[PDB]
Amino acid sequence: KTSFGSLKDEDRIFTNLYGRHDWRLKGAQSRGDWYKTKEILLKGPDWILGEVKTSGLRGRGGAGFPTGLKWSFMNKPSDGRPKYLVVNADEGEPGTCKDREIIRHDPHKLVEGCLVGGRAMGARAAYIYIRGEFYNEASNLQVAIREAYEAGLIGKNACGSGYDFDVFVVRGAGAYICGEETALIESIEGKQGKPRLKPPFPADVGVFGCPTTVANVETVAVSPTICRRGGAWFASFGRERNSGTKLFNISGHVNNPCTVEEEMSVPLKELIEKHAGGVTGGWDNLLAVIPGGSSTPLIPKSVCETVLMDFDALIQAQTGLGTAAVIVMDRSTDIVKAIARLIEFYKHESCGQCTPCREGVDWMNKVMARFVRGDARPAEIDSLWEISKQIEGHTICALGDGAAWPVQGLIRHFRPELEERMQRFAQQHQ
Amino acid sequence: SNLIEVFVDGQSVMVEPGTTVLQACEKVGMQIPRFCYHERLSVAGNCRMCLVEIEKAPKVVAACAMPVMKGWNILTNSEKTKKAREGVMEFLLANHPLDCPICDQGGECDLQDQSMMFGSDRSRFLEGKRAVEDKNIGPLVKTIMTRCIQCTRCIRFASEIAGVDDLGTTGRGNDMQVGTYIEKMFMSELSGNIIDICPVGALTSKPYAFTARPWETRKTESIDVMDAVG
Amino acid sequence: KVDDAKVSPPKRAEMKTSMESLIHHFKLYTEGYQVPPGATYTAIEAPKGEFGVY
Amino acid sequence: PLMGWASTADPLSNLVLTFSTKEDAIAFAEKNGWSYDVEERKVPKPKSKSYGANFSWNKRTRVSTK
Amino acid sequence: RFRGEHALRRYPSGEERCIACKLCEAVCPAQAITIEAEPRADGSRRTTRYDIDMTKCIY
Amino acid sequence: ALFVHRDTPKNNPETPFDFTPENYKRIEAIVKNYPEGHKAAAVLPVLDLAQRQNGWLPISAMNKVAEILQVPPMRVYEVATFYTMYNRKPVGKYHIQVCTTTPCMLRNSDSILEAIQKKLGIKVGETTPDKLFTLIEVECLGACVNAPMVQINDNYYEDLTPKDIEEIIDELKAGKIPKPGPRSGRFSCEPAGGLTSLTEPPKGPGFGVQAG
Amino acid sequence: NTTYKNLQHHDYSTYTFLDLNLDLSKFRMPQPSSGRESPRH
Ligand SMILES: Cc1cc2nc3c(=O)[nH]c(=O)nc-3n(C[C@H](O)[C@H](O)[C@H](O)COP(=O)(O)O)c2cc1C
Ligand code: SF4
Ligand code: SF4
Ligand code: SF4
Ligand code: SF4
Ligand code: FES
Ligand code: FES
Repeated sequence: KTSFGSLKDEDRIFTNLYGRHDWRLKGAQSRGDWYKTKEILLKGPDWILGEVKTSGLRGRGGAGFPTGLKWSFMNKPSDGRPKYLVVNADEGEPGTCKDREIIRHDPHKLVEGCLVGGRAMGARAAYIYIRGEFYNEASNLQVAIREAYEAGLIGKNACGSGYDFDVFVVRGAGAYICGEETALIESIEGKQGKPRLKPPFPADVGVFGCPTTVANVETVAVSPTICRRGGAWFASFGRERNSGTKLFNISGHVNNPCTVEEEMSVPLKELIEKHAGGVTGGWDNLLAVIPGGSSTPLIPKSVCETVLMDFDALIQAQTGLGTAAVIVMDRSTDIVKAIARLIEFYKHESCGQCTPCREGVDWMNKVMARFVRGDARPAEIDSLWEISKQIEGHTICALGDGAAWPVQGLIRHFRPELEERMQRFAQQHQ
Repeated sequence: SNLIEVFVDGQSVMVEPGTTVLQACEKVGMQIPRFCYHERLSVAGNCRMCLVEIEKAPKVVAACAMPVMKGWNILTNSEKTKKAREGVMEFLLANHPLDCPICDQGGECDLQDQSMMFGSDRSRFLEGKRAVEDKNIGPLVKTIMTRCIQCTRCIRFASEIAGVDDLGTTGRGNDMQVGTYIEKMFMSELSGNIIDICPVGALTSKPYAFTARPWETRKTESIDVMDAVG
Repeated sequence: KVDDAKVSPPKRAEMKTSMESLIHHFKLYTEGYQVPPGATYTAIEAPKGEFGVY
Repeated sequence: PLMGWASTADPLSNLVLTFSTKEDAIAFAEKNGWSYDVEERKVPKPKSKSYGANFSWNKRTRVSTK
Repeated sequence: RFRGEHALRRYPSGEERCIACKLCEAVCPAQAITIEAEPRADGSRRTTRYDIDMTKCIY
Repeated sequence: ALFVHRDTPKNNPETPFDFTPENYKRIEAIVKNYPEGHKAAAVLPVLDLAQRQNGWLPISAMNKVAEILQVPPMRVYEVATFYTMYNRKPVGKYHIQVCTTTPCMLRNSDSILEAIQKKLGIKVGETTPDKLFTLIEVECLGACVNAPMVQINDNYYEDLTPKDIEEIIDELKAGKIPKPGPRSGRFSCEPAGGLTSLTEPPKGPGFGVQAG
Repeated sequence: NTTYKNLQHHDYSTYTFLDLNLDLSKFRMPQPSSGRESPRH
């Protein structure tokens, strides 16, 4: 053990991070794709599954379930219906910025990872569902899979197998909940964006009824190095409850915000200042922190001074852990204004199957608007705490839940500034 | 021989495998309230009233489309069951405006009965109460889609028994019309059978529309004529 | 009065403003609030005497 | 003919008696001495319909809209 | 707060304030209220016949 | 946003709209990707093709898609209502989509909005007083590490500021396209400061691998 | 080496995506059916 340290090189996943060295089939071959790969093909998917479940892999995408258990669901006995790997290439959750860089640099890593996943479970085909907002790099992915097509290396006779595995690309038609786990599936099907209930599972009934699995693109992109590298080398990165290098990115408000690859456990202040400029106006000039993304409550200063960047420790800090909007925001403007914009976002993009997210996001938007104007009474704001307690756990999907968390965190930490806002509005009305 | 144990408030009863929890709970007598499940239809997931707590669990499942696992023990009358119902019922009465005098299912709503028997005594939320321009369907069905609760029950009846595919959910967020996008006359057979199905006073009969009220009438057993079924 | 709208009608302001008050008003006057089953007996000292109702 | 009211010569046309069984219904009906018509308690059909079975692969049970 | 005469009102320079929603018969104890409600020509809902029996009304 | 059709001729079928047998070859590709028996998944890419074949899609486009793909049109109308590429009302040729919700407002999209506002003239959501500069602002796209950004039809403009605003306005008035590249320094998503990231040209395939 | 290796994508017209998957439709395993071609026949 150590005390979890930070990252040194060769613990990094791939080169060509930021507009750098290469992109071609020969660039990917010179960087390491398609190497010792048929010897992994002709070995056995139980070996791959044992390596996944031994490597301590945490499911990226804001779900927290380890991937090997989901893929152990995926080992249904063989029937007359194929099994599919769906690659969830959307970038929802404003802040995430995630696989736009992956598709901009190394699509052949995605080729390797979908090969690993479909070979891991008796699957037959893969479906890259990309965000429709990504047209140019979507056709970059097209040219790259064309390079793999004319490589004679994917599809029929992948390295010399009698086991073919094709990928098809479906673009987004422009939505947000297609990022989520099953409205994805019914947007593939031709129906409009509508999620599904739980007891028919994706591992049970998925794309048109065939069992399948939705996988995050980070987990897919890190999956071939699980095969071609040593046993649970990826597990030696953090704790033994969670493991792995995570793509910690600062969106938002620092000096020159950008993206870095790091290990699991990093001190947060050193993550901020040592990797994207620094906090503007001084470290004490901040207002607050959000980890996780657009669907994770805020964290104030004194909490995260001691609490560094860990899944379970942020659960202990009463939030979740997600990606790439691990940002501070400034004491200049108001997080009340920012969260009001966040609730306007959740209102303008959410479907309306479940009545609670619909009606609750309506009330919470109007009540945040009256907060920005300072209009209401404090009984209303604790009733807003009450309704946000009444939403979390009543939906199909989790977008209403992701609406419910930030207002709870704001009511926890920034109560008296809201009080002073309402007080000066009472003065101006007075 | 192929039955499953459940406990409704502890009481054991035996289940044919593959049914829903709601069917077993209305087998023993507990009329768990509902807004989109319908026995003569397929099952959507939009009612949200069907929530019920089951023990040894962190969260509350829907009882509408839950297959019966082995050895249930349901809390049909717990704290958070009634709290979840009070939640959902407080949500529904926001964007359903004050037309309960001028309704046509005024005696026979479902928001009425289930909000008296499950909901909240006082309400909240002054503003809001969005409005929708009423569409047209045909001169047999009067259509006020302000009172609609978007419960997706007319649609399943259309796309199963009618199959005509005229009704559609259009929009997102709050704004989600149940209607015909192109103002095409839904005038076919069984178009009169949709009005006993829309559980609020959104869809209603056109000639009957503003004449009487269910309490003043009385029922009488009778036989259909003019057709071979009766 | 009591603050239990499922027994008494609401006051007229909350009736004409909000929704649940209107629904409770309407079906409270039509349907009549449900009463749980059972028998009871009571009496007061009316100035005649033990005025009882069963 | 003066107000347009429903008037009738029918004293017993406002009756209903709530029971719990059929044997005591027949027993009381003949105990007071009149003829009578008995009907059926037509129970609903026992069904078992589910969400995933509505979302099959080959079967026509396919809602095409949700 | 005396109880008198049984008049129908109307809006301020407007239509009949009644709607024929039958509540007054639904709670009239002596049932002196008789309501029959056709909708009028212009689509809005209205009456035909709204009757009180002053013989029957218990005020 | 006025989702009843309200027929309004220059619409109201028959509206002139037709395809090419080469576009039929595209349709052959689309229903050859999807497995047989579940044809109704092609409504989304065929309506995508319809938008890239004619700028804003009319109702006759969707009716023709229903005529080809042998389904009644109401499901096609549903999918056209749900999604956010398909500006059903007639817009201009170019189309400004100022992506701004949380980090963009935080990094002065208000100056960006007001700069576009006072140089193009028109307000949010309005049409330009010609064609081909119809302005709206939209939700996040995915470059939250960047500045407030501008999406035009199938093209990005990232890392903006009011001088970049003046550039993009005057140069889309110059007919041609400028580059979609990240403007005003840091030519991709790049740490342009201390740069403690990876500094080694790549290892090659033949390093330490396992189970061979 | 700090060179922007991208902007090979600089030359995309409106038809490149559909036409790329069109031009790359061959060597295809035929996406197997299931009985009917639709809900109906
Ligand atoms: C609000 C919300 C937004 C989501 N956005 C995305 C997204 O942009 N990309 C994505 O891959 N999954 C998204 N998801 C789905 C989950 O992250 C899902 O777990 C993921 O696709 C696969 O995770 P796994 O690798 O652990 O299986 C979203 C889910 C929710 C609730
Ligand atoms: S919570 Fe809202 S967005 Fe999510 S499935 Fe339910 S209705 Fe749709
Ligand atoms: S349908 Fe609406 S207007 Fe009619 S009684 Fe019910 S809640 Fe009132
Ligand atoms: S119109 Fe009626 S049946 Fe249809 S969704 Fe609305 S409330 Fe339900
Ligand atoms: S029917 Fe009776 S209660 Fe209703 S509006 Fe008319 S007078 Fe009032
Ligand atoms: S029955 Fe309405 S959702 Fe379960
Ligand atoms: S909000 Fe504009 S980039 Fe995400």
